[PDB]
Amino acid sequence: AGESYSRAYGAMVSCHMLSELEEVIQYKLVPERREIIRQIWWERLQGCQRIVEDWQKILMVRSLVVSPHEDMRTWLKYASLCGKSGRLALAHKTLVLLLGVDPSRQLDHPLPTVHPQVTYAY
Amino acid sequence: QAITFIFKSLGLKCVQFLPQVMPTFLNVIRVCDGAIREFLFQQLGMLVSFVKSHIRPYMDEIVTLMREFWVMNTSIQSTIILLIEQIVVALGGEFKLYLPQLIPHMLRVFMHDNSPGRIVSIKLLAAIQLFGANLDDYLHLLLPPIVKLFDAPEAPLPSRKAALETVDRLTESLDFTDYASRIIHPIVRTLDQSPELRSTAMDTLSSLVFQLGKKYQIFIPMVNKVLVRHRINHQRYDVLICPMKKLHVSTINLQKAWGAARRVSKDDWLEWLRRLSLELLKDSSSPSLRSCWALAQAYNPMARDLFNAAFVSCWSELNEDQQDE
Amino acid sequence: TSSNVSVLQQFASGLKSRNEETRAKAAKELQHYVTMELREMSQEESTRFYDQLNHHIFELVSSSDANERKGGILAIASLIGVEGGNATRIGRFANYLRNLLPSNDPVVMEMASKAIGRLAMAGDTFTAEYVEFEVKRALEWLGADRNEGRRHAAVLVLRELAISVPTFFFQQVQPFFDNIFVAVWDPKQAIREGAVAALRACLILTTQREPKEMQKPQWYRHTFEEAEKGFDETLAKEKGMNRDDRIHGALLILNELVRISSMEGERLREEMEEITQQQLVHDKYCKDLMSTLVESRCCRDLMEEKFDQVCQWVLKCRNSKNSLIQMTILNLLPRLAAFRPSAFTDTQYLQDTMNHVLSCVKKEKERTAAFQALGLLSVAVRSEFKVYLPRVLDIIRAALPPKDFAHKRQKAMQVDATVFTCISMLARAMGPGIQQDIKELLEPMLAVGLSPALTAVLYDLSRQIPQLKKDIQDGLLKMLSLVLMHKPLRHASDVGSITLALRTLGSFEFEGHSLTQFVRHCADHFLNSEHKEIRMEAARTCSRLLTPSIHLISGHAHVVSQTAVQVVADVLSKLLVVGITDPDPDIRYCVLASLDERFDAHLAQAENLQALFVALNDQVFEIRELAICTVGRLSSMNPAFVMPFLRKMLIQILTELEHSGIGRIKEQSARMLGHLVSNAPRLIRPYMEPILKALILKLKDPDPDPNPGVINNVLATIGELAQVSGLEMRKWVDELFIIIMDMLQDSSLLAKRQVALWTLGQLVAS
Amino acid sequence: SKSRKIAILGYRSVGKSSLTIQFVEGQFVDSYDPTIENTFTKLITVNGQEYHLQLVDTAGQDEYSIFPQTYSIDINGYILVYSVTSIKSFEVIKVIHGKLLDMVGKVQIPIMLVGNKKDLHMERVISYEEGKALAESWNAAFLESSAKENQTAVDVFRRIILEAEKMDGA
Ligand SMILES: Nc1nc2c(ncn2[C@@H]2O[C@H](COP(=O)(O)OP(=O)(O)OP(O)(O)=S)[C@@H](O)[C@H]2O)c(=O)[nH]1
Ligand SMILES: [Mg+2]
Repeated sequence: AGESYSRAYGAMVSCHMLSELEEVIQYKLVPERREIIRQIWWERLQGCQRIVEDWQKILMVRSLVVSPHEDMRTWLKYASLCGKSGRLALAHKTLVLLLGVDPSRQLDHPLPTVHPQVTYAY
Repeated sequence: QAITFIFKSLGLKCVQFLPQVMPTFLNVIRVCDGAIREFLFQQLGMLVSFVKSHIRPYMDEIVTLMREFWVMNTSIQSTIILLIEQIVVALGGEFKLYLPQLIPHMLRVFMHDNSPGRIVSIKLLAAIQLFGANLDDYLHLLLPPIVKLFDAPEAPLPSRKAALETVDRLTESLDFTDYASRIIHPIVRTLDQSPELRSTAMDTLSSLVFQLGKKYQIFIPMVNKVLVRHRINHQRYDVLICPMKKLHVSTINLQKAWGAARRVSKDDWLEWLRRLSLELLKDSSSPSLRSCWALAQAYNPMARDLFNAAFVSCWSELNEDQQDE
Repeated sequence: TSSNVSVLQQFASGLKSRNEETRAKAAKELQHYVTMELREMSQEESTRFYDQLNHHIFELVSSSDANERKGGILAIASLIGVEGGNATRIGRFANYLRNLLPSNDPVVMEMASKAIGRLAMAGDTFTAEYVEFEVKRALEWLGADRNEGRRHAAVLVLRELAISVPTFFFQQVQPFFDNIFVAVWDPKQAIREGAVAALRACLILTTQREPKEMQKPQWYRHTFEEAEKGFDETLAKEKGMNRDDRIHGALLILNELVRISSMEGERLREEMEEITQQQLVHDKYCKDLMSTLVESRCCRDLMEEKFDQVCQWVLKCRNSKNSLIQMTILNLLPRLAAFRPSAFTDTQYLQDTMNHVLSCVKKEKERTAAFQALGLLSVAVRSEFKVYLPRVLDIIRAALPPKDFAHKRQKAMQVDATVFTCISMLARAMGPGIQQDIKELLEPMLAVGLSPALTAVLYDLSRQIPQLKKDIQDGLLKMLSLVLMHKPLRHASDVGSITLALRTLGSFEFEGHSLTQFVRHCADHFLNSEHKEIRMEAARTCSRLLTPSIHLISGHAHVVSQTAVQVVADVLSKLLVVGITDPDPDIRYCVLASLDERFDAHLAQAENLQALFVALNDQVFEIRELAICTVGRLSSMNPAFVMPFLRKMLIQILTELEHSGIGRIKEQSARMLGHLVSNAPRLIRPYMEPILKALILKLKDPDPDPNPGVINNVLATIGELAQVSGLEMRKWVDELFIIIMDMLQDSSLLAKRQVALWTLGQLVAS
Repeated sequence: SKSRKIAILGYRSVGKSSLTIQFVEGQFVDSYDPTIENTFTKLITVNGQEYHLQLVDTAGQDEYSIFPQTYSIDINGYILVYSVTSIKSFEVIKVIHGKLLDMVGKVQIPIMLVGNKKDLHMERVISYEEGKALAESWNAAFLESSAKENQTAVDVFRRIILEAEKMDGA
């Protein structure tokens, strides 16, 4: 950070990860703040740079307590981010994980509909 | 203390740093602690003397601060009086414009000293020599105080002697042929009152007569009678018939500061960087940087700020072999 | 500023009293006064006030009286590193301390050396240069011809500077290694031991700096050659000094090299040394009634390649008649054994060392060191000690009182802790093998009497061999019954004995229910004893002992007993009575701090809630803090009698914070409100808005009070209020950001960066 | 060998720097460069003992100039220099001694007073007697030296070393 914020972003992502880790402590301890902590996580992620290498770490830290299905839309953005970042295979993996079924093995079968947003994203 | 040592070293070039230093500097004099304002006023005087006549755009603020801090305290009084002395030396004619803003302060100083600290008046009087032609339109305000000081019995003898010397020095720079000639009468009583002080009195009388010229010769007889009674003579009575350069970079301590031989731990290396950044300033060839060494020692971020410039100053002096080391 | 002067006047007069206790009390009084009562005023006037303070200091240091100088030195030591590293302090302190060192009395000697160490540790800008002076001076005092007092000065100053601040001292490491060995050979024992201690500290420094060195050092090797020179007979022909002194110096040097090379054998030494110092501290208390571990790789290699040499040298010096060399050998031999025991077994060094040390236990002055060596050697070698097991065990038995306690009753004799620690490490070595032996040895150790070493070794034996664990309790419990109730355990006396009895009763775990018998008794006599220490200890133990009883109510609900419940309840009532009614504040603080959440079920009752409410308005502030914390915790348990009371209280702190103009009361009110907020979220949540308004207007006050405690504690309270109310504050958070940033950017405002940033983070998170 | 620092204090325009160059180089040149802070070194011998002297010429001070703390930590020897051709220098050296002692309480510390510019006999306005009287008022040691009389400068520095040794011995 003595040179430019652009270089310091690498360490600022680590700061973000550690503060979110403290928020994981709070999430485990206090059931009443789980929705609020989830919204804080969403907003802070929206504030971060849209890079898969950092979104992966942040969502992996979040995965300690919150599964993808509990924060569906967040992971959908990750999928979208991986869709347009030369990592389409990871986007497909994320979308099949979120759907729970793989239409890539059921090409004839029509797509799922229980979760229509993720169907649209996939 | 650092800024002064820069302004002293550069000389007139220091004027280029006026617009940066003064607007903060004066402001600090307005908000600094009382114990430090005396030193800041003294350094303001030194800086004004170095700057000479280029202090005009800040002189209104300077005199404002002077007025609203010229309390009747001996220490600040003396420091401020020194500041007026140095301002008079710096400006001279221009300072006329700023003279009327200080006369009431001078008068209150004259009539409100009640201690051996009365010596402060002498220092104020020690400024009045340096005024000269810029006292023309305000001589008659500053005259009656000195008139009192001639024949004041309560005032100490050295104060009266100083007053005589002051009017003596004023004699050769002001036109006393006007009403001011009346000061002949005061000193006469001094001649007939104080015996130990008659010498300066007669020196002053001689100088005044020399300034007056023909206009005094008519009124000789009373002074002649005084002299005959006192039998003290002077020659004039008979005449009534008719930058800082560079500094040596100590090389030994310079490569010694780069002593990374036995520095291992992180604390060791941070201490090495600190000591090196300080020693570069201490051994810096430029007086401007070396003036910052004392402040850098007690404030490391200053040392960090000038590490590059300090190294440049130290490096440009070394020869090929020292540079190679 | 009449008070600011007169306070120092009475401080100076008290410090001039010839009584050591009076001077020391004045020392901590002045420390308190300057520490947490003269921080309301800023740094520049602090420097100005230091002029008067140092005038008063030197008024003590000026006189040639030893006691007046000692009092001045106490004042200086208490005043070094207590406030910020201001300017005027360090020059005056350094110049004052430089005169003391040549002094003769070792008391002022060590005091001044430690003072120099702490002054260098003060962490100001002038420390660096200052260190380079003192070390140089110290080194210059080692090059003197003899210059005894100054040699001891250099030794002690180097030692305390080395441990105090290493970074500045390491730059003088090479001159130190060039010069210290001059003082190591000094013919006086004190200089010798101190010089080896300074060498110890410097060697530790070199050891931290070793692994990251580009290349291996030479200091260890040079030290070994110096020791060899010490042992060389030809080089020992220097006149005017004793050969035995060179022997002692060389042995001490080798001991230190081995220690820095043998941390694994030094850890047990350090633990046993802590136990021995615990025994000494207990003895000192009775009389007054009436670290980091490191191993040097290069030193380890050097001794690996020069182990036989040192062993032969030590075993040759074994036969010395001088006591000091005998003790140094007794300290070194077990260290050597712990270094490379395999060489002890193979090279057959066991015989000579073991015969010598078993001969030393007979010797009077070496007996303590003899048992030291026995205990350390037992764990050093865990196989070849079997041949020697009876030969040591009978010595421990002889040292302890014989079996016939009643017939041959000891008149007055204290068993030194080294015997007990030797027993402990002997159990460590061959624990299961000697289970019966330690079983037989158990009885006379209990017969010795209560000592800290005894309790420690009983705990160790219990942990090492659990099989007979129940015996150690069943005996010691009975011993406790013989000193607390002065009766056998059925299923006046020294203050220190009872104190330690309470310590072990509360600390050492027991399973038998008979502890309950103690509890009531501890709540009947000791809590009511006129000795403040006995009362404090009884309160502590009665607090610790009820956790198993409360566990039945908490964890094992199927086995809740009315007997245990009533015992806990009335003991708790007695504890609260003690913690409320006793005018002494320390007992109150300890009692209230001793009530954890475990007791909330019995503290929810109105009877105890009344006592807690009384504590909640105590004269002393810390007791008030514990009281409000406890009541806030209990609010969830019994809202009826607490929530109204805490609401009235909240009104009181709001009134005091909004009206009181004095800074200290404002700070105390802010702390009280913060504790209430953190401890009773349910109460504050509906009243968050007025509290936040009051705190904001206290932050935005046009008049900044001189002290920083008010603003710091207001910020902390705002932060934890945000922590309580998550989103309710969302619409008062932007103004808080504006205020917090405004105070962060400029440091002129008294608000501290730490708490401001903490409040900002808590606001963001909440 | 014993390493000794010395700090040279006094009013501006008095020949502190001139004395330092005279002692360390034997020369004397009139440039009048206001010395912000200078350090010189020599390895001399006094009473057959080798002292490595490190001389720290401080910038001139006035009665209002604060006393830097740097010259109160590790100095172990002071040379208070005043010009015999300036009463202002005498008054300011009195003030500087006061401020130095204040910076070390009033602890005994090796200090010696030097009447500089002795060769300027015509311009002298301080005589020997009052300079001495001040010195034993401070319990210090008096000397007079000039930048053209190298023997006197060597005497000054030898004398401060001797005074430091004596104070150390006590
Ligand atoms: N005639 C004569 N001149 C001297 C003598 N000592 C010093 N001076 C002159 O006085 C001038 C100032 O002396 P200097 O040594 O530079 O003062 P300083 O105190 O070091 O300089 P500053 O940084 O403190 S302002 C020099 O130009 C020097 O030549 C002396 O004994 N005789
Ligand atoms: Mg100079």
